[PDB]
Amino acid sequence: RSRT
Amino acid sequence: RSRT
Amino acid sequence: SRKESYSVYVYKVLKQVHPDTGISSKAMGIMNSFVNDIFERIAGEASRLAHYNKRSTITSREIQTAVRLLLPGELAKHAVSEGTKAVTKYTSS
Amino acid sequence: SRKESYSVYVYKVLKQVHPDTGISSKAMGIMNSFVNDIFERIAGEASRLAHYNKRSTITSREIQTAVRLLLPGELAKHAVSEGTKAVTKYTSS
Amino acid sequence: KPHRYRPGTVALREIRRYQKSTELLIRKLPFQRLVREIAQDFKTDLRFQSSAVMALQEASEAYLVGLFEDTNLCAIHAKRVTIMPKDIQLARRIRGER
Amino acid sequence: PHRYRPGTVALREIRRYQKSTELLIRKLPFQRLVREIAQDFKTDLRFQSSAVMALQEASEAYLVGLFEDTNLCAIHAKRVTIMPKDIQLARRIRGER
Amino acid sequence: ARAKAKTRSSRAGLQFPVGRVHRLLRKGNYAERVGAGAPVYLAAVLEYLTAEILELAGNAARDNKKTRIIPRHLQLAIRNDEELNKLLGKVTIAQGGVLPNIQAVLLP
Amino acid sequence: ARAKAKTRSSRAGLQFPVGRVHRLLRKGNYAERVGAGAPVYLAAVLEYLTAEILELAGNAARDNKKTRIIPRHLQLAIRNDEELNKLLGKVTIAQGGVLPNIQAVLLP
Amino acid sequence: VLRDNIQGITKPAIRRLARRGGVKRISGLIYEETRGVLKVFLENVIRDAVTYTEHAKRKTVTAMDVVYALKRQGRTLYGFG
Amino acid sequence: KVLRDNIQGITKPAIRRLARRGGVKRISGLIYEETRGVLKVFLENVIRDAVTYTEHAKRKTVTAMDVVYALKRQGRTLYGFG
DNA sequence: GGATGTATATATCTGACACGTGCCTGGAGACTAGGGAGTAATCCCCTTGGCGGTTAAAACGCGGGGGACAGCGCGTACGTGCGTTTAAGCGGTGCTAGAGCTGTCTACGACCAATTGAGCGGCCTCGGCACCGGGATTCTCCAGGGC
DNA sequence: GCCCTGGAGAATCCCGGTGCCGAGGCCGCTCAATTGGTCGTAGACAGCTCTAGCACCGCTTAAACGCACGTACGCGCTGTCCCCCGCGTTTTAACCGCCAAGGGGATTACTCCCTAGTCTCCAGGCACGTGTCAGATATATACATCC
Repeated sequence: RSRT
Repeated sequence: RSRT
Repeated sequence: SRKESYSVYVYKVLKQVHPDTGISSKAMGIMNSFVNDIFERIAGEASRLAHYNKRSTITSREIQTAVRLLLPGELAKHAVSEGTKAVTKYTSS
Repeated sequence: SRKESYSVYVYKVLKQVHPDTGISSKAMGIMNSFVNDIFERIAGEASRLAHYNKRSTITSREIQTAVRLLLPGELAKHAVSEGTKAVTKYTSS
Repeated sequence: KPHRYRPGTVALREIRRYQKSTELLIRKLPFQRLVREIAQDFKTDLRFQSSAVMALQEASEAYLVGLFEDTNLCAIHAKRVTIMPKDIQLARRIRGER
Repeated sequence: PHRYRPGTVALREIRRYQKSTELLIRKLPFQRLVREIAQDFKTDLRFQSSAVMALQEASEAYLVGLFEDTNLCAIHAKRVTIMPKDIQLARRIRGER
Repeated sequence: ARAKAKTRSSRAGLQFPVGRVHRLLRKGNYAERVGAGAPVYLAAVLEYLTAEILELAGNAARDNKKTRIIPRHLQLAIRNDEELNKLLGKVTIAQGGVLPNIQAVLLP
Repeated sequence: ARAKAKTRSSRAGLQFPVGRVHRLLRKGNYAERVGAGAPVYLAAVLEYLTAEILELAGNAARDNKKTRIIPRHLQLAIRNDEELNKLLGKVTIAQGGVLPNIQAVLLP
Repeated sequence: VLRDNIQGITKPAIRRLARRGGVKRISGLIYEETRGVLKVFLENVIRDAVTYTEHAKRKTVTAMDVVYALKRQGRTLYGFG
Repeated sequence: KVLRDNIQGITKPAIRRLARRGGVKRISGLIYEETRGVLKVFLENVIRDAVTYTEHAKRKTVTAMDVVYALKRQGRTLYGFG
């Protein structure tokens, strides 16, 4: 997805 | 009903 | 450590509507759970109502409004009448 | 009187993932409602968790457990990683 | 002979048109009158903001659309294409509203 | 022989099982299944007996309610026999899927 | 000098406690401060609801020649009403069973 | 002699406020005391979720050649996912519309 | 006073709502059932809203009262504050 | 020792008894697999929350209160166990 | 009519419900200091009520094609009963991991005074989006041909 | 007689000019977030006790399993008649624009009554023992019910  |  | 419940008060109430009827332990646990659940519901609704109006206190009016919002139909009318009678009797003396 | 909202922070976050995209006022109202809803859910769950264990303080453990209870799937993993990273960076200095 | 579309063709066009827009599908004045009439019973001499009526209209629209989706599913389950009152009753019974 | 007509013993069973209030699933297989499922999320876990009892009660109630809804759906389509599509429709309408 | 102690529940003519409810309200994190008439109202409401449940359950128990109340009687009393069933429509009762009914189409 | 003021959000490397969340937690009647690490965690989680929603909505808006974002795009972004559709499954969005679909049996 | 305004919800409006819901063919007895359902829903929501506005000693029903009345029954609504 | 393949312990007669209590008269032959899948999904959903509640308290024994809270989190209040 | 399953009367017997009791923790009584809520006065924003013209939308009527509903036949899947095999339930032993309570003391959060920069309210302007018109491409329904 | 095989009218898409209203940037300034210290309690941590969860073995019987046979039910094919869809004309009331007046929401000062906080003491509610009766069990009628 986005930022981990 | 009750307690009338 | 000692805990607390509502067994004695439930028994006292039962000995006014059926003076020749008993109750087992499981039914008593069920009654305890029911009383706790209803108490939590009403208290939470009253707290939310007090928070909505920028107040910082809980009075009998919030309790009455919460009872009106929660209980359905004729139960609300009977509960409101009982609460008002209890409060006025407490205040009179 | 003056009101408070999350408009400036939402705009700041938007200007990082889409540097050439705007937003209207209705979408901003929807965003404010969404933020308030999520805040209320997480705070309430954390308060209940703290109350169950006979504690009287809200720490980051309660917030982490509430996040793991509410969010579904991989959102929980990502949010937990972001929160841990932020806390570590804050406490390093 | 005048050009006439076969039955059931304009219905699909209407579905495609109305599933693409976002406006309200009920006249505002009749709805406001109905809301005032209903609220007459609980209290008298009440005043409404416009935003309150708008919120009520949006909520009612969403509720009716969802109910119609469930009704269509129930009607299809019984090998039909026409929706009938018993489908609405079954959907409302399963959903827990009765 | 006194072979009853089909569908006669079924009504007797329905009347009998709607009057009692005991559990209808054996306890040891259920306990083993619960332990197997819980083995994934954590290892070396211990259960109180009342926990397994509560889980069994909740599962019983859920399944009975689902079967009532499935029966309603099956009756709606002019049938007596319940089929997987009825369960799927009931679950879809109830919001679980 | 101090006169004889009189409990608040006795002064209000109730059976449920009033001091305990006040303490629970004060320690439950509900509001900054709690009034004086809230516990009496709450205790009265709780007592009324308990009386309703117990009366109906006792009638159900006495129906089928029994002296004690068991969870089956409570389940019957709750499910057989119209306004108590709505208040407790999402509650499961242990060892309660179901209400006996059969669809008319199934019956021969 | 006082050092230069530095906001807690800058110290933690975030965009969402930390003092405001701390004040709301203290004044919301949630618990007697509030720790020093809760606001940072809560702000980080809120920022992450907001960024997720905004990115998906911006993609939806750019899909059909538009510059700004309107509630229809937010509805499309939310309904077209699988985790966000579960987190907001009981929420109505004003002026959102519905996802376009038609049952296969109705099609000619 | 006001009377029988439930007939203001005309048949074409119900048809448009059904079309948005994905329905292709409609019978002739649907409209009365829909009117009854809508009346019940409105009655519940308006009763809760009026109780909320009466607790605060006001004579005007605002949007926040409707929002709270909807949120009470698991119908959270976004965009009206 | 690990545990494997215990979902077959929910035998056909038990499912038939549950259906009979539900009010069903005739049952097809493919119901049992659907019932087993539904039960497995429900059990996983409840047990995950119960184990999370247990872990938060730094314990190794799952109590009945954890199960009660996990059920309450999904609007399935249960009376009797506390 | 008769096999099968269902309702009923009686000795009895064991475990669970109701009753007694010592005592100790939580509720009751009297007094006080300070902040929350009730009350009167005032300003101006937002709800209610009214009038006229126009044009989009609702109501009424009619022909006909497609869909709901009833009836009949056949073949497979589910219910009922019986002999054989598997493991659930019950009672009893023995060992130890882990839940629950207690005493000490240290690090962490509440509270208060000063100082200052981040965020809210108020004008201003230009570019993104709604609306209009004409032309190019697409989708549907009925008429004909020979395979 | 059938399976296509092109045209025609309506619907949808595409492109260019326009003007107007809302989104985005700029400036005072004021209330809320920051920095530095102090104190009293909540929670971390180590140690001891004893409840209850896990492991094992033998046996008696209730429940699960496997195979056969026949009948009730699901499902596919036909035909008919009522009801809902598509379209053109007439009638009704929604909607837009502008004005005017008064009820009711929002803000400020102030003064008193209601609730939090302490200390003492004594009675109500909990843990512990127990003796008896409501309830469960077994067996012989005996009447309601299915093929």
